[PDB]
Amino acid sequence: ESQLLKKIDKVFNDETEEFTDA
Amino acid sequence: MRNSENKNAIKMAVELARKEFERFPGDTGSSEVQAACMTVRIQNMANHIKEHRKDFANTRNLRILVQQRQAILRYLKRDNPEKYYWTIQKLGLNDAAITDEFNMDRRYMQDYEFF
Amino acid sequence: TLAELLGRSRIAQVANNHKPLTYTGKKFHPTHQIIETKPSTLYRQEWGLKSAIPSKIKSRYLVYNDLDTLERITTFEPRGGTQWNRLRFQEMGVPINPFFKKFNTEIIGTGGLSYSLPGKLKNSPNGVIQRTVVPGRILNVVKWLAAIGGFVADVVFFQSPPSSFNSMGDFIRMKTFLFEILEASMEKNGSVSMHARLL
Amino acid sequence: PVYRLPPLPRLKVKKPIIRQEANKCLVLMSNLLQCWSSYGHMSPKCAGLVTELKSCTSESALGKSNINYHAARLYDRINGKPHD
Amino acid sequence: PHANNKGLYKTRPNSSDKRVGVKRLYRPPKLTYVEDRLRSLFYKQHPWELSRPKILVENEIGDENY
Amino acid sequence: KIDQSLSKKLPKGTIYDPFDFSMGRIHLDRKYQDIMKSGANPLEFYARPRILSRYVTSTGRIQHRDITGLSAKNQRRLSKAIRRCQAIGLM
Amino acid sequence: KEEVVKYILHGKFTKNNTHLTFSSVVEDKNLTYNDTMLYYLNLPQKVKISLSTGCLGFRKAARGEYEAAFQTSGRMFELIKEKNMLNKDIEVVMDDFGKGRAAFISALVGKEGASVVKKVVKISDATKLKFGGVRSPKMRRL
Amino acid sequence: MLYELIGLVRITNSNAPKLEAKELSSTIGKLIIQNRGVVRDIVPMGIRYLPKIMKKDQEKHFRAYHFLMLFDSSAAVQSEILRTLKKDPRVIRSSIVKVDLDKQLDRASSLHRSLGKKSILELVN
Amino acid sequence: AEIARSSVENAQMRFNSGKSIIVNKNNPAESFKRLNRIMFENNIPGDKRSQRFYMKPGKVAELKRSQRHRKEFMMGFKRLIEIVKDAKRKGY
RNA sequence: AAGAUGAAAUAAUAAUAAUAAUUAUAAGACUAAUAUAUGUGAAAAUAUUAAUUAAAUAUUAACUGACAUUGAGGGAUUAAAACUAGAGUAGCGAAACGGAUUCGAUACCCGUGUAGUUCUAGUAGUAAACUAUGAAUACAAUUAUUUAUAAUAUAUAUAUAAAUAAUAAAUGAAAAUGAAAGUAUUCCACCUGAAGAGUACGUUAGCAAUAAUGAAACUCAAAACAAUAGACGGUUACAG
Ligand SMILES: [Mg+2]
Ligand SMILES: [Mg+2]
Ligand SMILES: [Mg+2]
Ligand SMILES: [Mg+2]
Ligand SMILES: [Mg+2]
Ligand SMILES: [Mg+2]
Ligand SMILES: [Mg+2]
Ligand SMILES: [Mg+2]
Ligand SMILES: [Mg+2]
Ligand SMILES: [Mg+2]
Ligand SMILES: [Mg+2]
Ligand SMILES: [Mg+2]
Ligand SMILES: [Mg+2]
Ligand SMILES: [Mg+2]
Ligand SMILES: [Mg+2]
Repeated sequence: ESQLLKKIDKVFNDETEEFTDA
Repeated sequence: MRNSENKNAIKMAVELARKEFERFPGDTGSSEVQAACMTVRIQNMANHIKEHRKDFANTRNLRILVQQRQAILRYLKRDNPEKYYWTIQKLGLNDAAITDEFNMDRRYMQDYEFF
Repeated sequence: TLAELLGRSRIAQVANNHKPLTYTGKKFHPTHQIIETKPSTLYRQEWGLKSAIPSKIKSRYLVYNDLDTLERITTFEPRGGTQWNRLRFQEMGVPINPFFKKFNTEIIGTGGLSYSLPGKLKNSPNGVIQRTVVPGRILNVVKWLAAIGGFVADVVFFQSPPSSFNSMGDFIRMKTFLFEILEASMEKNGSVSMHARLL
Repeated sequence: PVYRLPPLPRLKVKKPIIRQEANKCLVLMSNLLQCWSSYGHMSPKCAGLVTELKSCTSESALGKSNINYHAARLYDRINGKPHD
Repeated sequence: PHANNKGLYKTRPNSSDKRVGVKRLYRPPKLTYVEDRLRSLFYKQHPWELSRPKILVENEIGDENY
Repeated sequence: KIDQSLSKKLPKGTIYDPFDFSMGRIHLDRKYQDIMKSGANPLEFYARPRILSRYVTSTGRIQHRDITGLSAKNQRRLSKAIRRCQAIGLM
Repeated sequence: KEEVVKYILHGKFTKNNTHLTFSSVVEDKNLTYNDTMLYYLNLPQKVKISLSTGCLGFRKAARGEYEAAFQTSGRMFELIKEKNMLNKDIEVVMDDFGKGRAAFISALVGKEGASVVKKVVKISDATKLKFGGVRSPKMRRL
Repeated sequence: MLYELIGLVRITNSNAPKLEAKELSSTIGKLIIQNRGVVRDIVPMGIRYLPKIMKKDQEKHFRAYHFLMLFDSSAAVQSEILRTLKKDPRVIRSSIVKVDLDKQLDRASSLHRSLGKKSILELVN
Repeated sequence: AEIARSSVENAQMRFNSGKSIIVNKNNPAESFKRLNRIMFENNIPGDKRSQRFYMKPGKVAELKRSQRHRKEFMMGFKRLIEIVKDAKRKGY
């Protein structure tokens, strides 16, 4: 659950390069 | 293995059966080894058919595989009777199960309570 | 033996190629070997190929892909145009060195377009020719583009186009101009890029 | 992909389409009528068209494909049929 | 008798060796010359040498003493 | 000016012939006028509607192999990918 | 408050009749983001003129003809004019390929619909096709 | 077995649309890891308009937060995950597809495999 | 709310069926021709005619085979006619 | 006014506001494009998506050492229709009831529409269940396409396989087949004029419908297949 939490926060909350496909 | 596909478990089972029936390392073609691997796959397909009783395609495949094991064991009896009797004893079958005509018919499935 | 002679025969001397004979893309250099015949052989439809070429062909030049096909014809075009471009370049006098001291397929230097060396003057009855003048045709309103001697070149003006350009418009190609071919290099694709100036 | 055909009784186009060149007279007439619709009737802005019309329709008001022949002539040669 | 490029010895015939290849004895062989590979290269390196017209009409192949 | 169809633009750096200044050249040009045409497996784009919306019609009908020009295998994979994309709420 | 964002001229051209329907798309300026977006996406509509060839006086087989549809389209345009409903942009919709569809087109692009055609912005097809679906009636052995 | 889930989470909270997708991913990942599973990727796709106005249960949607999750799990727990996805109002559309591992233990998601990155090792170099 | 109204137009345009076009003001008939080209290009009239009545799956299969054969026959015929024109031009 | 038709009319379309349109709910059944059934499957079948399980490919390596082929009887599966129970029933639709058409309508066409078509558990084991072509093996001249591998540097118009298409030879009453309808070998099934007749009787099986097995007397010099030339067609196209 710790790694899950770290990944979920970094991957979603941050204004990260998503795979918007345009 | 508990997270893997069932075919991988069957592959491991085939490996174990081969290593227990082989005449020497690398032996995969002797009648005893062929019968053992056929037995493993027969057990797997019998479980599948028990779960899927309307799967007539795979019921036909299972019938054909059982008859194939019968043919190879009949050859083994004609070729090496001592190894034949040892093999059928170790596989859970008797001589009648091998030598007698076996159409895996509805009467068999009723008499032996397959389902 | 027959095999050695076949390997040395004139048909064998033409390298195999199956590039389309009706290419509609960009032409930077020749793709097909031009085949020639003498008048005496042409009179008898003889071209050194397998089959007699049809009598309709009056030209003495063609290009071809296959000697014979399932359609019972030879795949050919009665055209030898790319030789006249090359010769016209030789008339211009503008030169374009790898001709001096496992296999590489890239074009070497000029791909046989010109073997003239750079620095030489053309003596004339007037005197040493200072610059090369050539007729040409402005193509379209755009560095403009000009058809000069079978090549498309870049036109630069002294100061601006004259009134004839916009007076004619898309018919500007109908009238002949004089150009000075400033220079001529060749790019990696094999295309010659001449720079000229209208006069 | 190449789609070879079986041996055919013939090689013929049913209704070969031809080069119907348009009559110059009708084009001139259409241009003149467009001019009269836009710039008014008996306008001087296209009297030339009128002149040209008058010049072209003066004597006469109105001023075949060979594919089947060559197809029939060449079918046996190009069809790629195997030898007898 | 020596291991192949994958390190495996050949101890029995493969399925190609066991097929009768009588058809190859009757198929007209493809004639090959290294010069043709070297003819293709030249004209890839000198595309404007293709613009030089060539005459394929032979004069007499026996008369050549080069 | 004249219609651009009736005129021929000779590109830059290209050799030409006098034939190119003719209606024959334009007519011959008219008569003789990608990612999936490659080693790429189209079944990996089932979650990429933009890519495989190029191989459909304005209404969404998969284009025949005569149009797409793909190999039979890649036509089958592309059709499978498009149908899967339609099923999973994309497309 | 009932604004009118646009109008919709719907045509239903079946084998035996053509049904034309003029409608107005009312909006209300004023509830979550999702509710508002949904409201705008499928905005309410209200029928204003409803016509078929029978209204024009054609009867039985005459209803499915070209002239009946043409005159019905003419009447539709006349009514759109008389009711003073040429204010907002029109969006034409066409729902089937009956023999009156070409009549509707000819009337609209012609002098009959010259008043209306200046205001149509979007023309679209709404033909309903089934992707499998229910079994159609058997062929008629005529 | 490696599986690739592609969820279409609803976004009702306009001011923070990602809020739903985060807790969806947390729930699914917790289930996977607590059921002797592994999560290899949680690749986020963006907010995108759905092709149609899709109606999950009794609420209509016009857009959704798309997200991808690559995870190694057994067949039973994969079916359980699909079951939970299908009966969740937050999720509009769901789909789980196998990624075959008969060749390579490591394999990237469909998006990265389409871009050219066949395995995660390339994606981290 | 205000940004909502900003995005309504984008969202509404997004849900396009692909069977709608914008009328050209100068020549409206040109637009209708474009729409009819879309109709034939999607076989919408043909599908609507074919869905009128039920056809048995065997008859559907044989009609499908017939139509595909006719298409391939036309392709081969066009290839042969192109060869005829080529050979005629070269003088064969 | 609608709906339908060739045109109309229908005991149960609409002023009780219909039809058309726009929404919203509900239910069943089906599976547009891709597409070629290409393929997969023993056949019957099978092409909206995903997963689980099972089967199916080629080539190399190693192994068994003829363990093979075919297959009476037997076994299994087997379209559509049909039946027995229980669910479901939106569309279609035997029967039935009406409206037309007609000399007549017992029909084609139109309207309501039961059974059935759907699902679950069974029974039944028949189709132009067809490639009207049983399975296996060895062999025989070409071409062109794909299709799938293996290379070699898009080019080798690259080799090796399968399929498809057109053929040589061969065969054949011919139509035609064409790698089998050829050359051979092995095993099985079946046929012996038409009609009576796939009928009767018997038996077996099945809930039934029926399925399987399957006669004889009587009568006749017929009966059939391919092709040929016409005639004809409410048969096509082109011209005049
Ligand atoms: Mg056996
Ligand atoms: Mg389909
Ligand atoms: Mg057998
Ligand atoms: Mg069927
Ligand atoms: Mg039934
Ligand atoms: Mg019942
Ligand atoms: Mg019902
Ligand atoms: Mg009905
Ligand atoms: Mg009758
Ligand atoms: Mg009826
Ligand atoms: Mg049964
Ligand atoms: Mg019967
Ligand atoms: Mg029978
Ligand atoms: Mg015979
Ligand atoms: Mg009977």
